[PDB]
Amino acid sequence: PIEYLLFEEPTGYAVFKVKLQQDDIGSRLKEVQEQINDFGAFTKLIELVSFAPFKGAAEALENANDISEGLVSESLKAILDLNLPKAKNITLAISDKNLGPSIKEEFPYVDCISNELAQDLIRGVRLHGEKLFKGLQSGDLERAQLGLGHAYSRAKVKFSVQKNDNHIIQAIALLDQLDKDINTFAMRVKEWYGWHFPELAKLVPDNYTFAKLVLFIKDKASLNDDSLHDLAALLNEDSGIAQRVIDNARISMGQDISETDMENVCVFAQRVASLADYRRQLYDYLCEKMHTVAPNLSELIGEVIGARLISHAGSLTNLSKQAASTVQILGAEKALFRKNKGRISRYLANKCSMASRIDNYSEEPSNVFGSVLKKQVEQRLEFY
Amino acid sequence: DDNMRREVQRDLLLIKHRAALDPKRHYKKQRWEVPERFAIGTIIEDKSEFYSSR
Amino acid sequence: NPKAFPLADAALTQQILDVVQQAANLRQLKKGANEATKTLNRGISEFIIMAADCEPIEILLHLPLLCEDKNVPYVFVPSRVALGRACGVSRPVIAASITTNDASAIKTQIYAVKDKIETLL
Amino acid sequence: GARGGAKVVIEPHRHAGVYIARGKEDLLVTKNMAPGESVYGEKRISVEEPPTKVEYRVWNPFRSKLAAGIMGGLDELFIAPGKKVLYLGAASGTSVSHVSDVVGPEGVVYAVEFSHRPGRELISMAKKRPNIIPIIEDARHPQKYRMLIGMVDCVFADVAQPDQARIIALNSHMFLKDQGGVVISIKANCIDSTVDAETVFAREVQKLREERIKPLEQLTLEPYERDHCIVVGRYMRS
Amino acid sequence: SADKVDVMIIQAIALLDDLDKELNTYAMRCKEWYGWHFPELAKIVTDSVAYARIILTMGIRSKASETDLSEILPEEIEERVKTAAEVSMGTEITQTDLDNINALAEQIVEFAAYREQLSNYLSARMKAIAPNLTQLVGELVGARLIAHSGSLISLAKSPASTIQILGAEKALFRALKTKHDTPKYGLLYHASLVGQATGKNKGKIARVLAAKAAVSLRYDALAEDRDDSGDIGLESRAKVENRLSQLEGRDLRTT
Amino acid sequence: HASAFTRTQDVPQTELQEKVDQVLQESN
RNA sequence: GAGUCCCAUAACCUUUGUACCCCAGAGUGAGAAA
RNA sequence: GCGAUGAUCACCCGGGUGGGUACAAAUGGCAGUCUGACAAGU
Repeated sequence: PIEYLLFEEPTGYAVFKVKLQQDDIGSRLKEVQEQINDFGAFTKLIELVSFAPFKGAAEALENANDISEGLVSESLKAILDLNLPKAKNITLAISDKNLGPSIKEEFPYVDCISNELAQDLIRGVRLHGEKLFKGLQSGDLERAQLGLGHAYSRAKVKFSVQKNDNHIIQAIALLDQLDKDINTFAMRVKEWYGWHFPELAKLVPDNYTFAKLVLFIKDKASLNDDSLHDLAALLNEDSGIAQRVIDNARISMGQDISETDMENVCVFAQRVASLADYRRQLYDYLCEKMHTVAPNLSELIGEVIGARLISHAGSLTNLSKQAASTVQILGAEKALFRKNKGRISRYLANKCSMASRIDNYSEEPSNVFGSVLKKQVEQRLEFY
Repeated sequence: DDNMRREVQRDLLLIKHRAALDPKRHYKKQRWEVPERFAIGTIIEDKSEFYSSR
Repeated sequence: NPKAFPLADAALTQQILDVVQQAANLRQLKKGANEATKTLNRGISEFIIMAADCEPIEILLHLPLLCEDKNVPYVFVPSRVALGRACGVSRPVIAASITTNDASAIKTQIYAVKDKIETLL
Repeated sequence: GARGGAKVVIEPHRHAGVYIARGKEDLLVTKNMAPGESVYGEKRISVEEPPTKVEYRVWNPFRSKLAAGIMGGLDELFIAPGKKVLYLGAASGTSVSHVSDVVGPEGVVYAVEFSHRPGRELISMAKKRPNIIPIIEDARHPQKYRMLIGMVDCVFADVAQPDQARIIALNSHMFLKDQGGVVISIKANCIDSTVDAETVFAREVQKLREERIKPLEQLTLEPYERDHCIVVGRYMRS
Repeated sequence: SADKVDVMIIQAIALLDDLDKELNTYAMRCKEWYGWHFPELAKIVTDSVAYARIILTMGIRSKASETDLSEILPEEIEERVKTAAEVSMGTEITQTDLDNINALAEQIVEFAAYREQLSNYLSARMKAIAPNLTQLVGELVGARLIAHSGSLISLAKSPASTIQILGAEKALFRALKTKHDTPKYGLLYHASLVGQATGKNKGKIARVLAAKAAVSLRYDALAEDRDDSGDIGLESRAKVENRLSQLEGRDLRTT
Repeated sequence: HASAFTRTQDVPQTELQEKVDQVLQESN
C-alpha cells in the first residue's frame, strides 16, 4: 500500500514513487532480497521523482539537525507539499518513526510508514545512491557526507577555533625555522660583503645591524661627513663604529666587487631584513594567542616557554593529560623549568601541570588562577 | 633489489637464527623464510621516553 | 550540564565513602589526583572517586577523560574534606582510586558500588 | 626490547594492510596515514624507500582489542584496503587511527562515539586523517545519523554496554551490505556479571543469529585481556 | 677585474641550492597551516607558488566562491577549488590568523621572485667568467662543475677523465674497491646534450662532451685576452652535436 | 495529482502568501 | 670499455668553540618540623 | 603558625677530571679522483 518514498541526501532531499510493490509475505525470501541488491530489479520497483538540493552548507546542517531531533524543516515542507497529492490517504514511506508525527501534523492527509518493507526499500535507495538519480546533479555523496560529518559533530560539542591550539605548534616550528634561516642568510651576507670590506664585518658583530649598515654603505669608497652622521644615526656612536667605518673604509683590504654583485648583497640583505621583521611579527602573534589559549600556563612560566612545552606534548590536551612527573621530564631536554634547584623544578612542574588542565578544559580560560599559582611558587622560591 | 647487500643478508640470518643468541631468551618454533617483499626501518622514539627507551 | 556530573546523592556518598575506608585499611586505595592518573595508565582501577568542591574544579576533570576512554566508572562526592577523612589522610583529598584486585577481602561491596556507580552513569 | 637505536625488518602479514616488524621482538605494524607523529604516543618505525621516508606505526595488542584479535589468529578480517568501515564506540583514535591505516586513503572509517569529551580528541584526530568520519552520536538511534553514512563493508563494535547486540542489529540492518562483515568485541563483565563469562558469549552468539548474522569464528583474547572475545560473522540478508 | 671572480660563482650556487630548500619547508608549513582552513587545496594545486598566490587572492573560502583565479590557475583547476570551497572541510579562521598566513604567503611568492633573480644573475656570471663552458654544457651544470672543484683553475687543471665522473666519487671508489663497473655519467648526466642521447650513446656523449668541456673550460681559465663571446664553446658544441647525430643515426636493429 | 499551478495547501503556507492575500481581501 | 639513479650538493668518526645537564624516570608516594 | 592542590628520597685532590644533549667550524679521518687507439660504412 506504499506509493511514495522519502529519502534524504547530504546534497538535498529525494522523493521516490513506488511503481511496483514487493511481496510482503515473502519479504524474507532470498529471491526478493537479491532483487534489492540488483539495480535492474530495483529500478523496476521505484523511480526517482524529485530532488531539491540544499542551498548551501548552512542549510544542510540545519536540516541535518532537524532530521536528528525528528523535526520538519521549511525545505522538507515545501518538497512534500509539491509532490504529495491531497487525496483515501496517500501513503509515504519514511526511515524514521519519530518524523512520522511531525509529518502528520503538517500534512493531515499523509500516512507515514516505517515498517520493514519501507526499511527494505530505503536500504535499496541508499545502496545504489547516485545511480538512481539518473544523471541529476547530486554532486558526490561521499564527500558531502564528509562535508557534514564533523560539521554536525563539532556543533553538538560546541567546538570552536578558540580552543584550537595547533596555531601555537605551527608558530613555534616556524619561529625557530625563521631564526635558523635568518642566521644562515645573514652569515652569507657577511661573506658576500666581507670580500668588498672585510673589516666592517668585524666592526658590527650584530648581524641584523650589519645588513642594515651594508644597505646604506653599498660602496666603502663613498665616505662623506653627512653619510657619517647617517650611519652614526644607525645604532649609536657610543661604540664608535661610525668613526671606525669611515677610517676603515678609507684604508681597508676588500677587493671591489661588481655592481651586479653589490645589487645582490643589498637585495639579499633586504631579504634577511624582511624575515627578521616577520619573525618579530609572528613572535607577537604567538604572545597574544597564549594569553587567549592558555592564559594560566603562559602567565606562570611565559608565552614562549609554555608554547615549547605544548609542542613537546603534541597538544595542550596531551599536556593536561600527563602526570606531574612526566611533565617535568617533558621539558628536561631543553631545561624549560630550570639539589635545592631540582626541588623547585619539580615544584614548578606540578604547577605548570596544575595550569595546563585549567586552560585546556575551560572553554574561555582566565588568568585569575594563574596569577595566584605563580605567587604560590614565588613564596616557595623565597623559602628555599 | 637483486644482488642484495651483504649487510641486509647478514641481518636476515640473525632473525632466522634468533633462538640461539641469548641463553635466557626462547621463542616460538618457527620456519622463517626471506619475504618476497620487505623494508628495513630505523625506529624513532618519543621525547618523553628519553630515559626509559633510548 | 555542570562539569561536575554525575554527582552522587547523600545516600550513595555514604556507601562510596564506606568502601574507600576499608580500601585504605586494606592498602587498596590510591589517594590524590596524580596517583589516580597513574593507576588509569596502568589500568589497575575499578573506579575513581572525586570531590565536586575541588578548588578549582577544572583540575580534576582530566580524570573523567581517562576513564571513559578506558571504560572505567567514576563519580563525584560533594566534599573533598569528607573524602579525605574517609581516605584516612589528615589533608583534603580531591581524587582517589580503588586499585584492581580480585583478591581483595572487600571485593563484594566494591562490585556492589561498582554496580550502582555504573547505573548512575 | 624495541629500543630506539635498534633496527627491524618490516614484512607483510597474512591480512592485507597489516605488517610485521621482525627482530629481537616481533611487532605488529602498519603504515601511517599521517607520518611524523604518534596518535597516542605509540611506537613508530621509519623506513627509507626510493628517497622518500615512509613511516610505520606499531599496534599495541593490549590497547587495541583488534590488534589482540589479529594476534590470536583470526582466520578472516573484513577490515581491508579499499573497504568502507563503520566503527562503533570510537572512544578515541587509539584504535580508529589504527583501522584508518588498514583501509588506506581510498577507504574511510565512520567513527561513532557518544560522549562529547573524547570526541574532541576524535575530531582533532579525524582532521589529520581525511579518511576518518567521526559521528558523535548514540549508536542506539542510528536514525539520528543515517544522514552521514552510506554503504559499509564491515561494521566493528567495541561498545561496552549490556545492550550492544540490538545496537549492532539496527546499524547492521541499516548500514551493512548483504554478505558484509561483522566484528564484535564482547565484555562478559559488562553484560551479566552474575553468570560465568562463557555463557554470555554463547548468549550473544544467539542474539546475532536471530538478527540474520551468521557467526563465522570465535576467539578469546588472553593473555592480553580477561573475559573478552571477538565474534566474526557475516550478514546474510537472504 | 670585479667581473671575472669565480668566488662569486661558488657562493651563488650554494645560496641557490639553499634557497630551494627552505622555500620548500615554508611551502609545507603554508600547506599544513592553511590546510586547516581549507585542506583540499594541496591535492588540487601542487605548485607552492601557485598555492601561495591563492591565499593572497582569497583569504577565506566565502571569498573563494566569487574570486577569479584565472591568472593563477587554468579554467578547469580554478573551478575545482571553487567547488571544493563550499564543500570544504576546514574551519573558519580569525582575521588575526588570516593576516600572518597571508604574510607567510607573501614570503613564499617573494622567495620565488628572488630565486629567479639569483638564477638570472648566476647565468650572467656564468657567461662572463666561463662563457665557452656555458654554450657547451650550460649554465646550471657549469656552475656546479666549478663549485665541486672549488675554483675555475682547479677544474681546468683537472683532466677530462675526472670531469665526466666528478660527481659520483661514492659510486666510483666503492666500485673500484669492489671489482664492479664504474660510473660513466657522474655530474654531467644533467647536461642537455646527454639528455638528448639515449641508451649506451649517453655514455659516449658523456665522454665526448667532457673532452670538449675541458677544451671550452681550459680556454676560459687560462686565457690572457679571452673575448667574452664563447666562440670556442660554440664550435665545440657543433662537433659534439655532429658526433651525436651520426651516433644516433645508427640503427642497431638490422634493416 | 499535486500541481504547482493550483495552490494545494488551502491556507497560505508562506508568509508572503499571508501578506498578498490580505491585500486581496482588502482590495475587493 | 665503463653504477647518475645508496644525496662526495652526502653519511659517520675525531678535534675545536658556544649553551645547558650529572635527582630518581611510566621516578617513588606520607611524611616534614619540633 | 606545613603537607595527596604532594612531604621524603660517575672518578680523584672548594678545585680538577669523566660523561650526555643541542648548534657552528675544520684544506682533520675514512679518502684513493676510471681506462687509453681504435670505432664506423661498402
